[PDB]
Amino acid sequence: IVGGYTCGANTVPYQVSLNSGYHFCGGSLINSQWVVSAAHCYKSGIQVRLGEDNINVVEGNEQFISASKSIVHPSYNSNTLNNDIMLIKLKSAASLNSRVASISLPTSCASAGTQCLISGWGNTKSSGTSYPDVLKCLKAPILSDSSCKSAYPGQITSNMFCAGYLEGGKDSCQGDSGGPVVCSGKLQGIVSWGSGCAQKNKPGVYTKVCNYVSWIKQTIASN
Ligand SMILES: *C(=O)c1ccc(NC(=N)N)cc1
Ligand SMILES: [Ca+2]
Repeated sequence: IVGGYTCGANTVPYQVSLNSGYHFCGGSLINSQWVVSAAHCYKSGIQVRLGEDNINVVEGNEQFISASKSIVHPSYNSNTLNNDIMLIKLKSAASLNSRVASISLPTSCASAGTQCLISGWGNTKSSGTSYPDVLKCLKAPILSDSSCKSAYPGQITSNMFCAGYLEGGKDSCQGDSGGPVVCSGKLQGIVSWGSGCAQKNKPGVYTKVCNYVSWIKQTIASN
């Protein structure tokens, strides 16, 4: 997160850390056994870490559950990042509590101007490298499709939306990818890509979650 604030331990209970010997992407707990993340976070050997604040210290409240399968969306395209969505099945169910909870899927897409919360343990530096220990947060509005497109001509599909600030100085960045964009309580976006981090006129681009509700439900119901 570039330009965000420390969230406060356990205040974003659906936030997960994808780990393979170090934190590499986030995700969101959408139920006791399934996490949604980005298809580009895919790798084998993933341990899902729930209930984390400081990712370098065991402080209590943590649940380390391995991934039992990851399902990249079948039309995910790595050159464009269209369909940049993946579902992870946990090997056992998580203990949901006040520090580990799931986030609702949307029933409709969010409109421009909606304010959302992006969270992640990604880089905090726009020009440079600085990973945080604790979770960072950033409030950011969904931008109009007009503006999203005029910033990334020819690269925005109908499965993406831009959110953030055109001025620069506030955006998601490397290591935030996979994590959530929550709006009025629902999961509307997945941290997917952008040009640089926090650069003016180059907002963050997000997987459009509402277009995937039926796929998720169907996929989960048969796995
Ligand atoms: C994911 O790690 C990721 C997503 C988005 C960006 N760029 C911007 N938000 N500008 C970087 C890395
Ligand atoms: Ca920890």
